[PDB]
Amino acid sequence: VLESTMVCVDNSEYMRNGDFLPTRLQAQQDAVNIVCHSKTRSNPENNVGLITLANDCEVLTTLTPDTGRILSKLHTVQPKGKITFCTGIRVAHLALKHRQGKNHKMRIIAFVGSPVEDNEKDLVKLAKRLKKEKVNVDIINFGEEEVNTEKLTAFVNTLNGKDGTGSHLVTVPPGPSLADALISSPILA
Amino acid sequence: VPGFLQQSQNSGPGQPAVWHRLEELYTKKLWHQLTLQVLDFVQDPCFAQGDGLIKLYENFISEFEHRVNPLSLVEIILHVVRQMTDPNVALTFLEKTREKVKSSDEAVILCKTAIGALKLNIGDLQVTKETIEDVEEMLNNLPGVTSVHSRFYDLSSKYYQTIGNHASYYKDALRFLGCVDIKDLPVSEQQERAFTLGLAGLLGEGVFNFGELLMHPVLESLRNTDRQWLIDTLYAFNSGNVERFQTLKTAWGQQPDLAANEAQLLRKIQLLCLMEMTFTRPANHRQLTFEEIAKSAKITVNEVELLVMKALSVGLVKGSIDEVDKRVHMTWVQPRVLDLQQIKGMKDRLEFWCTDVKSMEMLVEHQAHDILT
Amino acid sequence: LAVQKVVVHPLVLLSVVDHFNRIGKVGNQKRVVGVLLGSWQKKVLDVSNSFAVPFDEDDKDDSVWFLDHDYLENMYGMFKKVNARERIVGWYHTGPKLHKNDIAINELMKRYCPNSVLVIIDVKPKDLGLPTEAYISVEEVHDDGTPTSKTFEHVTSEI
Amino acid sequence: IPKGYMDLMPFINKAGCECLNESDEHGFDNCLRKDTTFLESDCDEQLLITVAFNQPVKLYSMKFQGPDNGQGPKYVKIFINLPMDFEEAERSEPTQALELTEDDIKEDGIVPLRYVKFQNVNSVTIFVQSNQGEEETTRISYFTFIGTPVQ
Repeated sequence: VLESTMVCVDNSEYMRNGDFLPTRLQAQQDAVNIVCHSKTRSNPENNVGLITLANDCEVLTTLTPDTGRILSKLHTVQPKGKITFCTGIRVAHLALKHRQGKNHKMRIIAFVGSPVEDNEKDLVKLAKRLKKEKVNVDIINFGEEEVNTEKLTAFVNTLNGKDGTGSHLVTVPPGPSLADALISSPILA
Repeated sequence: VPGFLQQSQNSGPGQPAVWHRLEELYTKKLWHQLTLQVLDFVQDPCFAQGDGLIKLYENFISEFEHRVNPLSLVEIILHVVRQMTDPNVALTFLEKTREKVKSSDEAVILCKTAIGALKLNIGDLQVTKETIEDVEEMLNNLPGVTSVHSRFYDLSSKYYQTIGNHASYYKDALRFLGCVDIKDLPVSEQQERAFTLGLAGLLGEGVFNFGELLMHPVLESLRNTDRQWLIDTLYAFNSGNVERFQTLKTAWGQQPDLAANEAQLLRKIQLLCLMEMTFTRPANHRQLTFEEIAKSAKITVNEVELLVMKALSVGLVKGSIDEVDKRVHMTWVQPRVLDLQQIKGMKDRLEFWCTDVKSMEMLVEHQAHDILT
Repeated sequence: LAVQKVVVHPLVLLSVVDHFNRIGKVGNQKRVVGVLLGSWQKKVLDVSNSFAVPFDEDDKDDSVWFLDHDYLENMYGMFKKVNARERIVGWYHTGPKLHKNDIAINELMKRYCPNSVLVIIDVKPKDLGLPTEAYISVEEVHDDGTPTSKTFEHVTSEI
Repeated sequence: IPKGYMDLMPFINKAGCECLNESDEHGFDNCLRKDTTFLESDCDEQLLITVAFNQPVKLYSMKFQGPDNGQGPKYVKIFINLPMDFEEAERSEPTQALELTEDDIKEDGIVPLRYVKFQNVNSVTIFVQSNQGEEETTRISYFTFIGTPVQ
């Protein structure tokens, strides 16, 4: 569909772990490569952009109908600092509001690879603002899903609502590659 | 190779359950998440003194050092080197440790700060400066304040204390208390660090802004202590009260550092007494006689002239000396810390000043109304 | 410092006002941020053109803010083709005063110009002062011991 | 439709007319339709419509109908060609703030528009600040703009 997406990559300290072969940062680099390519082939007018989820969120690349520059930016992404999921979505939301084409649909890809350290109330109010603005964020719950399975559940359930099918909470158990679970995931479907 | 972990699984220096949690992280390859567990274990409250933790390096952490945060890798070694006591081989431990952590500049700072701390112990002061002149240069390049800033200033302040430079110790020990939260430090560390900083301020060269020091929250730890006399002494220097300083000599004379340099201390408070006379008096009556300077600073009239030279040369005060009339024409003083009440008085001067400007603004507007554009 | 005086040309003021009047339309009435273009002559800046950049921030949180830096590069090249002698000298924003997040924005702009000069251009017609307030980022070294921080130092501005 | 001004519903881009805070079961597609299906909201009765036109178009009048159960609109703020976050509608300048009365919101009432301010309208957003019966949600009908293309 004609939608504009932003990938919420993670570059926290926990991305150095080898839980996902070979490194969670390297695992997400392949994963971003697949989601960024997948959106391009759905419609050539698709816009993709990259945002980091570091100690302070940094917009590495805004929406652009290019794929190589997205992987060009993720190459230099080094693990440093802590996840800030609260501000990352809003900053990614801000870039979505300033898209090149207003006819496109909202979309955010979130790579949570570190625990979300806020009260459930803050996540709940964040979802309602996205739902009011018809903003869909597909979150991948790899990494620390043993503790993030409940906070993100409040996110998608409040955002998607009853019969939502707009944002998915795909949680990949640790394995060979999280990208191999993305092609079967409803995110690329 | 992980047999050492398996060896400590059943019969280990630490709690076998603790190793089991650490074991699970290695199979799960939670490479960073183990460091927090490892950091919780390197400061082991049971066998920190036992020499079993040096082998923890070559057996355990040297294997996964290639993919751990360089900054987190270094301070984990600091307590590893704490267990060892051989000075010379500790360097080659850290020079090798220095090399591996090269991508992260902050990691280099901690490594060079570590070698300076052990080398200051051995008394090779000359090469400590060469390190300290190099780590200081790098730390400016790193933006903001980081967790390695505090350990450097602690080493840097401890360096100047050995040489005897109270002035740079005062400057560097202020940075330390500005780079860590006051509440976190122990009260005993708080009391000791505040005292030596206040001691350095009196003994420092060019340290005349005692009002800012007086408000340092570290000094509030000395309110009820037996070392309260330092705070009273610092009150005298800020107020330029040489009479209080001589009265308090029964207290500060007991400290070896202050007593040994009493002549230097008496010169500083005499200079501060000069500023107090100038600051207190209004700008209309800033012509101090030699008698007032002689009487207030407890000096002979013939030594008044030399006292004003030091104040004028350093820059504490500005003015000129009229030797024929035995009078000093004071035109400027170093601005000092004001209380809330004096700030209220300063604003009250602004109200009068504002009215005067507005009065002629309406005067020129009214008189020159025809030609005003 | 590195900047002695900033000369802001009337085209920039009209452009900044037009930026505010076209973004601050029925949409909202926040501050708008653009990119300043000009030349360097000895130590006096010569701000002479500007273009708008997409920008947004949160009313409550100051750390949440977006600036389309890719848009910055694309239009700079667009402007460089017409006038090569006019390089990026800083950014502007129509906020009546400074904001807590300008020091972060200047860091983003510092990549395109190391001595970036922020000029606050008040769209409201102030009666007595110039609408421009030119600031440059400096590293204030406090003597109380508080760690060195990035601050804005005022630079005298002239139209 | 009034003489000389056509119903502009076919003129608009159906694929490109977005809605904000819309319940999934009844959406924008059912809103433009003449049939019984409505556009209810989920978060609150407060709701923000966005309508982007294919070609420049003038809006003479609108038929923003709602059921008379109370869920129909009672406060409509219309915005033209914005360069809207549910807080702007709280504090901004609408092109023509409209208190859609019960006569206006029924199946037959049409709402006059300030034809002066509605001349070059490439995209229009209509906001429902408040409904008639102070209910939790709202409901709409075939919201269509009556007018002529700019040409």
